[PDB]
Amino acid sequence: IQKTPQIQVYSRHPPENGKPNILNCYVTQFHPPHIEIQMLKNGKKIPKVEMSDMSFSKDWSFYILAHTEFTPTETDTYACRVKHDSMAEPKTVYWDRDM
Amino acid sequence: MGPHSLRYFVTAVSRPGLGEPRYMEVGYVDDTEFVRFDSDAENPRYEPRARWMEQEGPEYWERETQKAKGNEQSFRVDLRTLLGYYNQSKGGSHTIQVISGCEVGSDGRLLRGYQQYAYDGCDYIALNEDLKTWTAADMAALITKHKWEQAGEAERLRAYLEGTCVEWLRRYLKNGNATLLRTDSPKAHVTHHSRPEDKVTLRCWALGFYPADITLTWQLNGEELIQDMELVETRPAGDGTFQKWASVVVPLGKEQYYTCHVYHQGLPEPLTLRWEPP
Amino acid sequence: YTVKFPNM
Repeated sequence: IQKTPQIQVYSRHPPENGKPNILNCYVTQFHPPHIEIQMLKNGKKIPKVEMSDMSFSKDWSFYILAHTEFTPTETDTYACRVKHDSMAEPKTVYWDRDM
Repeated sequence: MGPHSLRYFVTAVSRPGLGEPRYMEVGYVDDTEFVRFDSDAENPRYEPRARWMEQEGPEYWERETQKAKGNEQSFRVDLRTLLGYYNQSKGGSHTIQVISGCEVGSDGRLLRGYQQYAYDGCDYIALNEDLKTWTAADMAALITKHKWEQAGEAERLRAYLEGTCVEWLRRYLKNGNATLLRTDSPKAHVTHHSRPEDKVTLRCWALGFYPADITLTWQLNGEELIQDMELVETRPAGDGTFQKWASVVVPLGKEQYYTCHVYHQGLPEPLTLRWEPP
Repeated sequence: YTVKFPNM
C-alpha cells in the first residue's frame, strides 16, 4: 500500500532578484522510501542538488529535503520533479515566489 | 521542564538484485536527531548527529555500532521471514520499520515505554501501554506474537524500556540540555498579492523559528477566520529553522480590517500584525 | 542507548 508524496518548493530566504539564495524542495508523506527527486531551471535538470538524509514520521511515511543554491531573477522559472511508485508519472511542482 | 523522550526510528528496505538491504537507525532525544547509523558504507558506524554527543568515548560508539550491525542482519532475516508469512515474490522491494523508545515526565519516571513495527508502511505489531502484551495488526503479525511469547521477549524489552532506556535518556538530557532547550522566535511580516477582480490576497509569513510548533491565525475584528484560510505545512528552511504562512482572500480596500496572529512558544507574547503598504 | 530487536 503506497502513499503519494506531497511537495513544497520554496526559497530559504525571501526571494530577491540578484541575491544568492537556496531553493528547497520538501517532500513528505510518501511510501515506499525510494524516490527520485530533481530540480529544474528553465526546463533543464539542475545537477548540483544536495539531499538531506531520509527520515520517517509516526505515521511511518518518509520525508526528505532536496536543495540547490540559486540566484532568483525576474524571469527564470523553477521547479521540482518527483518520481514515485505511487504516481503513474512524475509530478512537477513549480516555484511560486509569493509562496 | 516538561516530559522527555529517547526514540529510535529504524528502517530496513529490501532491494533484491541490487545488493543488500538498506538499513537505517536514527536516534532522537526530544524529537531531535542525535545519533544515526547508515548501512550504506564500507565501514558503517554509529555516529553523532548533535555536537553534545561527541562527549561519548570510543567505547560507547563501538557498543552502539555493534548493536546496530546485529539489528541490521536481524532485520535482513526478518525481511525473508515476512516474505513467507505473506507469500510474496522474492523479487520485490519491501520495508520494515520500527519505532522504539521511552517518554519520561519531569520527575524522571516512565511516562510510556513502547515498540511498534510496520511492514510496507502498515502497522504490524506493537507492545501495549502495559509493556506486557502485544497487538498484532493482522494474521501474519499473530505468528510473530507467539514467537515472542514462547521465546519470552516482552519482559526483556520492559527491562530496557524502564531501565537502560530511562537511565540513558537522563544521561543524554544532562549533556544536551543547553542545546536542546534552544529557542528561536519567529519574525513575522505580511505580504500583499493580486487576485481576479476586486479581491486581494494577504499572506502572513512566519520565518526562522524553532521549534517547529507554531500557530498562525487571521482575524476579522476579533473573530478567527476559520473557513477558507489557506495555509502550508510547516517546513524546513534547511538551516535549522522553520517557515510557515497563512493567507486569506479579502475585499480590495479592506486590508486594514484584518489581523494576523502568530502564536509561538518563544515569544514574550503573541505577535499581532497587519498589512503595511509602504 | 539502543536495544536489540528480536528476530521476527
